Amino acid sequence: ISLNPIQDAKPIDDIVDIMTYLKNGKVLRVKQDNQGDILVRMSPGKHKFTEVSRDLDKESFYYKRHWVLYNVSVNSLITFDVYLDEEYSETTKVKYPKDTIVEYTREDQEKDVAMIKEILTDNNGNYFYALIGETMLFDENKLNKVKD
Amino acid sequence: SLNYEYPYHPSGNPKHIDVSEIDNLTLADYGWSPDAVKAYMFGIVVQNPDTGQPMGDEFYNHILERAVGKAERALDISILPDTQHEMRDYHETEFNSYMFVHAYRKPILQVENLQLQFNGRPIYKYPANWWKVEHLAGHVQLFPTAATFAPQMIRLEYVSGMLPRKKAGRNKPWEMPPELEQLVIKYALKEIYQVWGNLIIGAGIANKTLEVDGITETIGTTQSAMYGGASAQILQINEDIKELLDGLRAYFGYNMIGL
Amino acid sequence: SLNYEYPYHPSGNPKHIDVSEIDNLTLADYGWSPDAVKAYMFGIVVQNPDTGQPMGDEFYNHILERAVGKAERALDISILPDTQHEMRDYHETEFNSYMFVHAYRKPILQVENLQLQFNGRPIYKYPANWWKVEHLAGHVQLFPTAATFAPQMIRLEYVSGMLPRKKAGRNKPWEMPPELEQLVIKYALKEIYQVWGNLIIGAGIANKTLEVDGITETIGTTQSAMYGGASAQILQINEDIKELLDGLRAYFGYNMIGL
Amino acid sequence: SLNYEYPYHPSGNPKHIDVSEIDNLTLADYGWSPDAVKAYMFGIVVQNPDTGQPMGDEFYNHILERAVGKAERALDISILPDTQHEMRDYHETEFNSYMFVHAYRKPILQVENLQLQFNGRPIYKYPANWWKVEHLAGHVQLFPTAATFAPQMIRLEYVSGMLPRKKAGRNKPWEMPPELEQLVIKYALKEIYQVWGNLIIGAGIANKTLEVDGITETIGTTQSAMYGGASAQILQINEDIKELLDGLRAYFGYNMIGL
Amino acid sequence: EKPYMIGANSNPNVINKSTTYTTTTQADEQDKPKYTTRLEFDTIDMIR
Repeated sequence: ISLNPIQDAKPIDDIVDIMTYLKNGKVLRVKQDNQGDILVRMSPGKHKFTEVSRDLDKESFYYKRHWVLYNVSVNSLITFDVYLDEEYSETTKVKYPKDTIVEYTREDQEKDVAMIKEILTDNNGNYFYALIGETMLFDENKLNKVKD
Repeated sequence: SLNYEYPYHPSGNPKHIDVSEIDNLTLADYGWSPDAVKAYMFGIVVQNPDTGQPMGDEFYNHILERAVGKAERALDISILPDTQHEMRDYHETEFNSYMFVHAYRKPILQVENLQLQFNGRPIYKYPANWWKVEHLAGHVQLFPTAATFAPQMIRLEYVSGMLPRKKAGRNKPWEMPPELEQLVIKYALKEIYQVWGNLIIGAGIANKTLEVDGITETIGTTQSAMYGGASAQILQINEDIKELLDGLRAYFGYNMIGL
Repeated sequence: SLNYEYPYHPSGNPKHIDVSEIDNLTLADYGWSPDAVKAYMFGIVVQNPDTGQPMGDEFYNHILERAVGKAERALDISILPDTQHEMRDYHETEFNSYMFVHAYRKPILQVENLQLQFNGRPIYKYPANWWKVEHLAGHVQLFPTAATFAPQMIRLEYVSGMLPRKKAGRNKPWEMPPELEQLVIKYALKEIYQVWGNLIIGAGIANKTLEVDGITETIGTTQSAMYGGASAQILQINEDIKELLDGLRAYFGYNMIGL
Repeated sequence: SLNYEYPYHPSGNPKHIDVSEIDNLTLADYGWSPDAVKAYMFGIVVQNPDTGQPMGDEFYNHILERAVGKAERALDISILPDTQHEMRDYHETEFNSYMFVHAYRKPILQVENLQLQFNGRPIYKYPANWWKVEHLAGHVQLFPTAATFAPQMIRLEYVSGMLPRKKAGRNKPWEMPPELEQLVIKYALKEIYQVWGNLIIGAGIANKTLEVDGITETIGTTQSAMYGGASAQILQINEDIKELLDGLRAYFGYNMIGL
Repeated sequence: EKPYMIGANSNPNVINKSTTYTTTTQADEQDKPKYTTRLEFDTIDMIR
């Protein structure tokens, strides 16, 4: 009585794979710090050039994305996290993503910090959390995050 | 002597449209393309203000399909070609009047079958040459040669619609008049302007001015607390449709039913 | 000879919809997705100004459901496929008139059962081939082959509503015309604009101007004491709905009952 | 043969609601939650201006209870399920007409008792299978099988109300139509806007501007000497209710009494 | 199938929200546009 685990959108760190995907023409999504989230693409055909679109949704029959030529910078790619547009989605904006260290209350009334190794969902759309060293899956309300 | 497919007689109900071509014929054939809508909006581009996207052709087709649909009721018509399977009741007064029948949908391009049945078995199927049609009005009448009412006695099969016009400035009664093309276009534009009028400036902003370091920019739009941004054009389109629509009902005329 | 499921006769009351599929068919199949509403609002996006949260599809579906309900009242119609268990009285004059029956919910896709009962025990159940239907008007009439009134003598079971349109720009009498889709959309947009009109700038603000340190700005909204910010859009929606609704009533016609 | 609880016959007056569940059913079941009101006010927060307090859920419930009450009169209905103990007079003309009875409150979900008494002693209690009902209109009629008037001769017990709708976009005659949900909501919003409209700025302040050391702030609200702050929305809600309410009276129809 | 109902609220409470400061960075960006009417002088009429 549940739904299988949902993969998180893996950020891409290596520039080489980013450029290879771009050369293949696969769409990229760039999280700019100052001015929001944008799509990046390589122009099809012989006249190769980079294009940008702010039509920030999955392509649909009723919603076709418009692409403007832009001189995307290498430094922009390096300093800003980039995701494959096939993955990054509204489907699961989980409060505690995978590999995040979170604080959870154990049965012995002793707060411990563990890293989330697996996350899944159920019929109600809840976020079941798996923590290393324990089998029982916790809930959203029980957990807590520690920052800095 | 004469040569013809048995259902179709050149006299009375000459063949006009092949049954198979009914599927092929579409909106593009009648000139209802998105480009037509754009042409009437020559110099205007419908574009999102916050991103460079223009609205696609699919939306235009969706609107156009509803424009032609609205017209099909507004004048009681069947406009695109389609095949109809129609059952009708027996009324003695019309039956004695050469078996007069008023089809529910008009015009009638052609008639394939006209039979009388009792319990699904055809009691009598008339010769093809006997029956004759009035295409525009859709009257079906029979001219035989050498209680007072009952339900669903007869069975009628016919094709309702209009063919695309073959030659300029002219149309046969069985042929799409040019006005329906423009009328459906104007209905579509009423929707498109309703969308576009919100994208003139901002959202519901009538008057504006920026003054920066002695620079000054100032705009006052058509938008107002009691009038919409495109409502000037919408009003003019109503004045246009009223002239067009009334003048076209005179071509089809008023409906009548005996009682 | 002929082959058919016993309740359904191809002549008179041909089968149209499987009973099981009635549950499967949903608003999305008829095009009443939130996407369509958004398309009509292309270039306008609605958000809670205090957060980054736009309204989800839940609100849109909820609004659309009440919109299709409102249209269902605006014409005396059944607008989704739905089974009905109806008990009707015996009136002699209509009974002698081939057992004429005017169903409460129209159109009638198909008729499953039609029996005459006295105390819950079926006195007489008619042959399937005898009874015949008029889908759009919902008339049910009987054609037998080889005090003055009483209550709830006959028992009627039938399926009411409209199937989704199969072919472009066309519809059978048993088939949904595209405008009811559009009409419900426009009733939905009335609610949406009644929401969106409040959020353009703060609340209750008609005019504002702000000057700081040599930079100045002035804005005048469509809001006013006499009319709300979206009033222009709503009032144009009404102008279209009235035309759209008056024209569609001519497809169904006026209601009559003897006395 | 047939199986049923004695008061309830599947033919005529099938059981719909358990008596005990009458207490359980409440406003929340029909979707009249405060959250519903808030949803229609998406983006608006009703808050005291001089302190951070928002108005609580209790006020919404109190308003909603008066909204459903106002609707229950505005269309002569009993809307929530409740048990009725009704005495009615003997009129000969209706009595000879199969004992016709028009319940004071409608719809009738079901009938438990129908007895005739003289001085509190039941002279004759009819069999359950004899009597039959018309749920929506509330007509109660009797079909027996194998001075001119007197007061309070007969005794009637019945349950008046509507069940929450089970499936989307559809309702049985004994089932709450979606429009009443929206209608009661709109009545509630008329009250909430009347409260909120005073909290836009200050108290009865139309126009303002502060000029401090060359700083300038300026506001002009919807408030005016002849129009209230929320009166723009209230007017639009009246235009909405008029369309909704008139269209729903056609579902119930006009009342009639012989004389 | 089931009727579409509003249901309950989901937004949690947040306390002591801090302001957002635009981060300084040497990296390039793209300036998010607005497409709308432009005002210009009638230079021909200026010549006149």
